[PDB]
Amino acid sequence: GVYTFENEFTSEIPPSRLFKAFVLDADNLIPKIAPQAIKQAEILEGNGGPGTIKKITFGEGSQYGYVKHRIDSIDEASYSYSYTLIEGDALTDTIEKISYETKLVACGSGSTIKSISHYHTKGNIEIKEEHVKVGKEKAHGLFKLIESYLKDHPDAYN
Repeated sequence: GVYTFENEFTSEIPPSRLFKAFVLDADNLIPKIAPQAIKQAEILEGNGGPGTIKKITFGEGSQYGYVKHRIDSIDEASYSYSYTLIEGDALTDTIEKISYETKLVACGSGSTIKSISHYHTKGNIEIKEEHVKVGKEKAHGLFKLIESYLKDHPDAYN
């Protein structure tokens, strides 16, 4: 009952930088470089692995106030990250849940990151493109900030 789409992007940054930069410090990396994209975010429980719950806070005087992001599992061995949006303007009012999984792999130019998008709709309801486009475009925008950061600051969490 979900639309899964596989996407990927190449980078000149080893999988090890992006890796720590998108799961360990991402919540210290995203706001640093991406003040325009995301306002801020901090973990409530865990460090960014399975059993971890993340809470993101958007602009005060904005449409979005608060949202709960739940993490599913990280395999540092593979540098994989899977999480799921439980509630918030993330699921509007007609959505059940939205899951996103991304794995970083080293490529001949650096590392090609594969980002999976899954929009789990309910009943006959359906997730629009413009909906996942704005949410994903932002999410991608953050990884965009961080990407630049490691190539300029690969010293993250190391």
